[PDB]
Amino acid sequence: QCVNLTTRTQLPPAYTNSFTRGVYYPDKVFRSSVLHSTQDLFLPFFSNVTWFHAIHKRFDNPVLPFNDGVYFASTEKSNIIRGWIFGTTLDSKTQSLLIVNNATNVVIKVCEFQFCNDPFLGVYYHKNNKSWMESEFRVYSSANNCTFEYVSQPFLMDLEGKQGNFKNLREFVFKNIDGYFKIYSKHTPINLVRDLPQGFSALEPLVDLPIGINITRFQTLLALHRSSSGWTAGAAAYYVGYLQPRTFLLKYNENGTITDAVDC
Amino acid sequence: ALDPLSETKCTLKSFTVEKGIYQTSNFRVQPTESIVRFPNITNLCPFGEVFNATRFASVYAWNRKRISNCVADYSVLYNSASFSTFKCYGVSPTKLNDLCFTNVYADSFVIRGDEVRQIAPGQTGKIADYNYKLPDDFTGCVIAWNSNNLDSKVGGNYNYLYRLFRKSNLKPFERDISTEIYQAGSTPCNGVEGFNCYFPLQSYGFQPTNGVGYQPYRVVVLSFELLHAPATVCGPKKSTNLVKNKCVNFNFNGLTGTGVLTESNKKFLPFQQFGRDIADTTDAVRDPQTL
Amino acid sequence: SNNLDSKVGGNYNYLYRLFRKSNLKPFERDISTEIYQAGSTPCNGVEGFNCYFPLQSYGFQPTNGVGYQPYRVVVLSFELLHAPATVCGPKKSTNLV
Repeated sequence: QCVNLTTRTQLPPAYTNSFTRGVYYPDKVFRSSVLHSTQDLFLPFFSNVTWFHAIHKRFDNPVLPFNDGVYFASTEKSNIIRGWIFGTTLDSKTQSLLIVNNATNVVIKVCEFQFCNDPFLGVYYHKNNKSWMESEFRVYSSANNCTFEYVSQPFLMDLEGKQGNFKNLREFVFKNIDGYFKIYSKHTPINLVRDLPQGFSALEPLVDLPIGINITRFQTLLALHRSSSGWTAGAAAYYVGYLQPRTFLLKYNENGTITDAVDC
Repeated sequence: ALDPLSETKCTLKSFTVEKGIYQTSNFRVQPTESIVRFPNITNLCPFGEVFNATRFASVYAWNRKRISNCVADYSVLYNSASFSTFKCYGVSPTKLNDLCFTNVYADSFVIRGDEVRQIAPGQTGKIADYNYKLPDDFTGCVIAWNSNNLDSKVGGNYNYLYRLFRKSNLKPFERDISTEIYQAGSTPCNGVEGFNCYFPLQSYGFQPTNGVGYQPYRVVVLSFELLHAPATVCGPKKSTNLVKNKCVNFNFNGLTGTGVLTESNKKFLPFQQFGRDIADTTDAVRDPQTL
Repeated sequence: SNNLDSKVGGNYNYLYRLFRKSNLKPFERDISTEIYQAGSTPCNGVEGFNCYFPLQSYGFQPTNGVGYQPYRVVVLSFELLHAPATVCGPKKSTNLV
């Protein structure tokens, strides 16, 4: 929990060019065979997004400003992305939100969590009979006044490591609309070497959290591996892009799926 | 209103009508029935765990159960006829089901007969000011049953203790188990009772032979709260059959209106309950139970 | 009218309705003392659970503040310029040209 890793270091936030990622459904309304205009917190196309990744000496999990709502996109082989923390201080001084994906249940909690110096989730015993399951839990040290708690249904997520190029794409949209959060998400396979996958997509709802807390910062939760200082990460990459209240022209097909978007 | 000819006279405000075709009125079909189709209303919280428990906590340390994110059915609490006397303020147990609030607490305790009248909003007394106060915006009910044959004992049942004195008054549904000695005079009490020094914590002397005013009544208050969060505790609602191809009234989970519903080729995504046309006008629906 | 209408401890000559089954109509006079039904239980014309007595009386005391003292109210209703007038102030008529 409070024990820091051995190798991690904070490098400058190098940026890269995101072409067409950052579009989603503005609401839960069906519309087909129409070009609908909508103003909402969207990421502009050809905008700059930050270049983070996780390896055996960077291990990006800093606390960065939030201030509007941020777009997330992760390209993975070892499936390192687990969860995310929000809060005004990300500490027990106030109520902080948490989401986690321990490969069994998507748990959400809002208590007065104690800030860990370097939280992460653990994976152990690779030498023989790996089985790729989460073992240890170092996200928070304490909790109080846990008013809300949501838990998804049981499942089994593929944590098996993979070789070659990136193969899994997970993308989220997190924002703050007068305290209400609209967690949207998507998961799709890919084949990608560097920068960003060349493609198009649109993200759908996963959870709705009417919490009522003002947010200013957020933190990444990454998993680590080892055959709390001697832990090493796998192969994965994720980016950070701040949203803006811009207007897009969402091209809806006959089935209601977004096929194109134009940045005004 | 005699014939269509006079209606033409009244549309023009003239005692004669000339040759031609004139527009006189506008036909419209009216609704006939009312349909209700909400999601499932299962997962009731067993409130009987708090009312029909074998033993309750003391009054100063009254037990609290949290009720949130479930359907609350109060009709069983009234129609079962398993209890002696009830009392409400503003809304009846059957009518409470129509309200959706954030949280509900079953504030359970046991007091004497003459003290059940003190359980009311904005009320003062030995139970209201010192043990358990109801808010001014109280819109629930209080439920009681005579437990003289169970919560009594020969010679006084001192299992249920209570607060009698306090230097100030409590807030609504406030829980305070402190044993600070009540001091009426200026001399320090020095941790013991005496002249102008009486402990606030005392015991109930229930007995089968006591008068009705001092019999044990198992009282529990259904405290309600309206916090910043949306509502989470709603009552049960019975759905009806779905009507197709008829001008009637409609009421789904979050969509109300009048019209006619017919089968089509639209396919909503797993998260979408209704649809809109190109002009941002609602033109489609989804049954919350069927597909 | 605190100096005239007040009694030692209250005056039942002035009464008021606390509960009503429906919304009163303007300029309606309903003196029915029937029991108000607040719940789903039939009251059967008697008090009980969610069956309260609608009529209540004023409390006149020498210590009541201006918010509770009785004020003698009168309300004048009419129609303005719809028929030949019958209640006209001291407006002397003049000659016709």
